[PDB]
Amino acid sequence: GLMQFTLPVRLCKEIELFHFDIGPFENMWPGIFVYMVHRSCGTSCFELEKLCRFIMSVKKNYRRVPYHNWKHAVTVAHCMYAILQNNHTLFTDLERKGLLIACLCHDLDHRGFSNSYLQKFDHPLAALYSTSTMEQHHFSQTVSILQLEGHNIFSTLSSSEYEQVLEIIRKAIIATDLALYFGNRKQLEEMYQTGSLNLNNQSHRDRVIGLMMTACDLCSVTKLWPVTKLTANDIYAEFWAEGDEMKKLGIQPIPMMDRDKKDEVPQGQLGFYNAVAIPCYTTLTQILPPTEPLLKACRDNLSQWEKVIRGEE
Ligand SMILES: Cn1ncc(C(=O)N2CCC2)c1C(=O)Nc1ccn2nc(N3CCOCC3)nc2c1
Ligand SMILES: [Mg+2]
Ligand SMILES: [Zn+2]
Repeated sequence: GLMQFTLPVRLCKEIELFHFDIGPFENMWPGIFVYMVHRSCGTSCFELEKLCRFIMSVKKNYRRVPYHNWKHAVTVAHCMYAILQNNHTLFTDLERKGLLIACLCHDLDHRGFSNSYLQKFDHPLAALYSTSTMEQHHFSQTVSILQLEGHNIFSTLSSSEYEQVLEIIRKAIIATDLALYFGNRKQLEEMYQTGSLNLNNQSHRDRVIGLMMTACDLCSVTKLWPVTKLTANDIYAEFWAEGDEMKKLGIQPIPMMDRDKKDEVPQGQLGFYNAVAIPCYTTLTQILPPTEPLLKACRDNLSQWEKVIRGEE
């Protein structure tokens, strides 16, 4: 109960900032996560014995893929931590519990392949879940780990609080399906402008949490340029592997997945920042003003991709 996690001074300071990189020392990521749960949620939000066993089972269930890996899980949880800490009063105790765990679990057992590749391959998961295929898998995997003897970090919730947090986690994980983000942000955009946005309305709260999950999921575009640039390599390592596998099914990959279009990457990043990233952080900043630093970091990185195209780097 009196056992706090403590970080070194540079991490103690930088972990509070949106652009923090969790670093290359894997053995520190669990401790970083528990630190964030303790400060965001409380030191008695979870039984430390059960949390530690939950964290290590989650880690074991992420795979050795270039991008959709354990580092990504913890990276996405830290962006949620920074959103939650900069918005103290807006979120319930259950939401602060549920959302960090959602973020840690949101890509559980990812194979490095898109929902489209599973469908075209005709993978079993594509028969079990017709839409948001991997995301329904990720929630399934989260429930299974929670049901391992000794892994129920939620045991000392009431019956209804337990059903509520699992529903928060399910919606949060489904919402990381980028196919659903476009419609979600347009709805939130209309509501905010016409003034109908209402945070006591549960269906509105759900939408807001959806956007937060997208914002945390894409947070590589909100880091310092060298982190953004080097993460993009990991993203394309998966994309181009999927493109190879499409060619093996005798399907031409979309340009995103085609290693033969390395040359156009800087222009592909522009479209992604303009069509997805900037709109996401803009609407998030309008709803939660203290998340402005994410939008400013994203615009800085947009400007860096513009410099690469103009040959300046
Ligand atoms: C940075 N970041 N973070 C998350 C994702 C992402 O989409 N998700 C889905 C799972 C992670 C990306 C990303 O890079 N997206 C994209 C999206 C479209 N395009 N289109 C090209 N190009 C077309 C022309 O030819 C060159 C490539 N690159 C990209 C890169
Ligand atoms: Mg995902
Ligand atoms: Zn993800």
